Amino acid sequence: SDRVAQLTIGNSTITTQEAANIIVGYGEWPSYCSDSDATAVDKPTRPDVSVNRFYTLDTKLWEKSSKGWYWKFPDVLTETGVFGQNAQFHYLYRSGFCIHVQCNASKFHQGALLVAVLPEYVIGTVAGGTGTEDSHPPYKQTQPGADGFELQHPYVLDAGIPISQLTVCPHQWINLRTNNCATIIVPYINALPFDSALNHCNFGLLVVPISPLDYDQGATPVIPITITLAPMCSEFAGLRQAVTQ
Amino acid sequence: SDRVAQLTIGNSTITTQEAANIIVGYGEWPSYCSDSDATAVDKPTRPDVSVNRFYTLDTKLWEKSSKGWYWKFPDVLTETGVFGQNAQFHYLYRSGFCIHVQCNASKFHQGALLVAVLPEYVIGTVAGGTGTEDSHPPYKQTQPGADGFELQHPYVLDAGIPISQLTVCPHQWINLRTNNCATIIVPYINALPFDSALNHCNFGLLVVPISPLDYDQGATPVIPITITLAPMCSEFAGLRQAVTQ
Amino acid sequence: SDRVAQLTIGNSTITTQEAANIIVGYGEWPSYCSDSDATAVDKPTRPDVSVNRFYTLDTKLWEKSSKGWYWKFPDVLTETGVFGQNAQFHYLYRSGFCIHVQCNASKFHQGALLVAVLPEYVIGTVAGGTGTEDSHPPYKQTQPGADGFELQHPYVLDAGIPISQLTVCPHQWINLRTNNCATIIVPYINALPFDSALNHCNFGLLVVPISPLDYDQGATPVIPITITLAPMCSEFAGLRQAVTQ
Amino acid sequence: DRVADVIESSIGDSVSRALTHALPAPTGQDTQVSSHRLDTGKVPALQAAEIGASSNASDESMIETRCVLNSHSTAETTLDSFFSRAGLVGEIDLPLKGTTNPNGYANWDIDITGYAQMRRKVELFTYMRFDAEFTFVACTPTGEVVPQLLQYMFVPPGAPKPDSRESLAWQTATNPSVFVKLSDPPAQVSVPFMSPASAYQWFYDGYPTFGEHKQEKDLEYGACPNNMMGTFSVRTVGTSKSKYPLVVRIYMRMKHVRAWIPRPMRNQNYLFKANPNYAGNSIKPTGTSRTAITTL
Amino acid sequence: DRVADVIESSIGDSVSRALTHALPAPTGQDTQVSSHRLDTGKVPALQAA
Ligand SMILES: CCCCCCCCCCCCC/C=C\[C@H](O)[C@H](N)CO
Repeated sequence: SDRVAQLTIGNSTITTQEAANIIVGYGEWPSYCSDSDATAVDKPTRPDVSVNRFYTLDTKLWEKSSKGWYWKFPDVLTETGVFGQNAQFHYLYRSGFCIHVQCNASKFHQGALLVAVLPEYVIGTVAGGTGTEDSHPPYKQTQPGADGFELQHPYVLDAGIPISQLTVCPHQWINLRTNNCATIIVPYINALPFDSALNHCNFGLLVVPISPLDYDQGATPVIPITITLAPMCSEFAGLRQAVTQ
Repeated sequence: SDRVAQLTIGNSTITTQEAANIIVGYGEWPSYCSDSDATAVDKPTRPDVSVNRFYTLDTKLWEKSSKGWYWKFPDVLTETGVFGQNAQFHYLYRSGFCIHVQCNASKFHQGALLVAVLPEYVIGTVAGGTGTEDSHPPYKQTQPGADGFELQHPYVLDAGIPISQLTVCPHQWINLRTNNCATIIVPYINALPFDSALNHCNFGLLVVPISPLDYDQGATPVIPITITLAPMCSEFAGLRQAVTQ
Repeated sequence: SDRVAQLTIGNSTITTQEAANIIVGYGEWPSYCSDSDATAVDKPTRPDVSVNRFYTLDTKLWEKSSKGWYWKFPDVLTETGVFGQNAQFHYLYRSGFCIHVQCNASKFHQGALLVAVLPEYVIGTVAGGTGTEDSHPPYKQTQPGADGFELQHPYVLDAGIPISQLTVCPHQWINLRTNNCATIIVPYINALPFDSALNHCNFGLLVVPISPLDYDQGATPVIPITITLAPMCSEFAGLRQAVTQ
Repeated sequence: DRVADVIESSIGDSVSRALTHALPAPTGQDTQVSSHRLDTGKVPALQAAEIGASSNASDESMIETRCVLNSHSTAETTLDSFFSRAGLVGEIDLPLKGTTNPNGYANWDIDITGYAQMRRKVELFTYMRFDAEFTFVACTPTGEVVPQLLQYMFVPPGAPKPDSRESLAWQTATNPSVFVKLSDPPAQVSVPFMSPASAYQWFYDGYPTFGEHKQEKDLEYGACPNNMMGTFSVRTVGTSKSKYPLVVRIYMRMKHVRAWIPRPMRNQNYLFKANPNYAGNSIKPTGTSRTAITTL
Repeated sequence: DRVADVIESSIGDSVSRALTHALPAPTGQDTQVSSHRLDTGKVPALQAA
């Protein structure tokens, strides 16, 4: 019962036969803003079925020597479909999310992944290697887009914090022995009721192989990883021209 | 629950641990003839346990290049036991059937079979190859006996009709990935309440490999197919001498 | 449900995920002696949690040419911990037992073991080979200790009785295809309410491979067997000096 | 009955146990409102085709839908709506000089398998039970209508078939007969269900005679005597030869139709009547073809 | 609102559904008496991380 699952939202569907339940982040579901919390006067727009549906970004290959990857939200979807058009036409933004990560292998492969969500994941630099140079990461590293970015020092999470305590954040595991998917549901997390989708990133998604991949020669050596996500309870306000930058 | 099954009729038993439910053809169970339907005056005989039991005909080998086979009913059982003796001693015949097909392999083999029942399966010829010669199939092809016969043009079912529409008939699949048996129950199908068992064949059984068999060298290369059947609610009338032809 | 099990007694725990239920020998549970049965006047001692807990004796390797092994109870535990100290400080002894045998392999190995409990398992000799010499087995064979002893003639059970009738005793099987553990619970079996733990052995445990071990070259060739046991409802009486012999 | 094997026996139960039943359905089914679902244990999409049954997934399970009221009628797909349309089933030619029917009379055995358009429709089922309606259209080879008297006689099996234009069998004292002119509108009549069985069958897997079935008796395979309904005979009413050549066309329309046990439709070209024979060398696929599966 | 997509719609629900709730806990939790168990089907030790 807990192994098979189906997720239906909008005009898209996902079916899986090897699952480990669904994590609801911080024990809260996405919802709309109330009148007490709201501050702006103009009424927002709620396009519903055209923006709350599953999107797939890209496929990444798992090697025996991989470090890890990370993505930024909602920076991935600012160029994809009606959600992207609405996000770059309006000034204010709010929504939840549903994240589904897929990776499958055989019964003779082994490995393990940690999939976690960290709000306000600020990226630091190596400070020139000696701590003397006060540099800042380029725009490519801070907001990599829908292609993601690969970690350089996964032990410190590229920010000076240990990875062994990342389980305090909403997370799941993908153990090739047990399951082949991970599902996490995230509400809207911010200190403001609305915010800009082009200047602020709410959180980040981390996929780090804790236990390395292994297999015997003769089996399939290509083990892809695919990311699928869907906004939930999206709201927009502050209509103006369309700005991309 | 739906995977394990047991079939008990007469003094024979069949046990299976990999099944896909039981198909009851046309949503009807075998039964005896009523007084309104009956036409003959003499009372029929119902030997019961001596004729309603499982019979196994023969074993056929599945190769990588097989075409398919077909059997004719009740022509297979006209020479086997008390059922055969009763069928060749009386003039009129009626009964249902229960068909069980068995084929097992390992977890590294692949393939698929289509098992279907087609009433009044008339066999045509290739008409000399040009459609000019009005030939008819020999008695060997029309009623092959208990040894069956191999199809020559499985695409047209040796009768000028497509195989892709054979699923309209009561049918099951034997997918080596999922199951290893198929069970079909057929009532008495005819436009008459009684008929001769030596001149008329009610239907035919088709076993055609849609997806070819495959395996790696080193595994077992012999994959047999066995047919088991049992009459249900048999009736005979019109006692006379014993004729075989 | 019947496959997974947990056994908790004292400060020790055993978890298994491949089991075949628990056998309760002779349909009776261990219990304490009643006033009608008791004969001695001094009150016994019941240390409880310090003696009723799981003990592991040793690991024995299963080869393609193994004969079998046997252990004697409670002779194995007369030198282990608080149970041994109590047994060698007092004169009278009584208790039940719980026996757990573990042996695991892969899905490509095959074999079978018979685990049985035989009360008053007296050992005979080969009588010099001709039946002329009235010899007796040495103390090493009669009470081998916690290391066990290997059978020389498993067909006659080293006592002149057939092995094919050993199933009349409380027993289980360890089929490498089905399960990997066997659990048996034995009450106190004797014609007296109390007895000496240093002169009398209540029963013996037999592990005999009926179907030999087999595997293909390249798999793991070391297949160990481990024995775990725990006394139940232990009682001691007749305190004196500590004697070991 | 004393032994407790006869009392408990199920022998003699003539009632048919039906798993299913028919329900009224004049229009197509509606569609109801559905929303998103995120749950474990409910998988309408995942199916198992090895069972032998069709998929039970619906619109509402897979996507989010709206409430739609369907009023489309299903009355055009019934059997009477599908089969009660006249089609050509036979043709008779009566020439002045020729080799086929030069003497002024002809005999036609009643059959439907002569023309492909109606044969393919009727051979979708195995058993069929219906009434008939035959219409006879008569004219010259060029279509011109000329003054002439014709007679049609229906000859049931066993009756003596006429052998000449002046045969004694044309007294039609018992067999029904029709006298009609070529200037009249086409004649048409009604025909009942005459089979000794309970339904006509287009496929008969067996032989009609007892004894050994050799290779010189192979033209009897598949022949069902219950479908041979007789002979249709036609002549020009007179003693001398007629002045004009004539052609007769027969159209038949079913009514009060019942059918059983559907089967796959014909795939190859027809070669002979009452014969499933096909051309061996030229077997063609069911449909068209394309160059690649990854393109259109 | 007439079409039966707006009436049934969940849009506009501003209340947060909480799976959990807070309970009073001034002191640490107690420990109760337990005995031995020998059963099949109950495995508190086996987990799935
Ligand atoms: C003046 C009356 C002329 C009558 C014309 C012929 C009427 C007889 C019709 C008989 C019933 C028609 C249906 C025949 C049976 C099957 O359809 C065919 N044998 C199929 O091959």
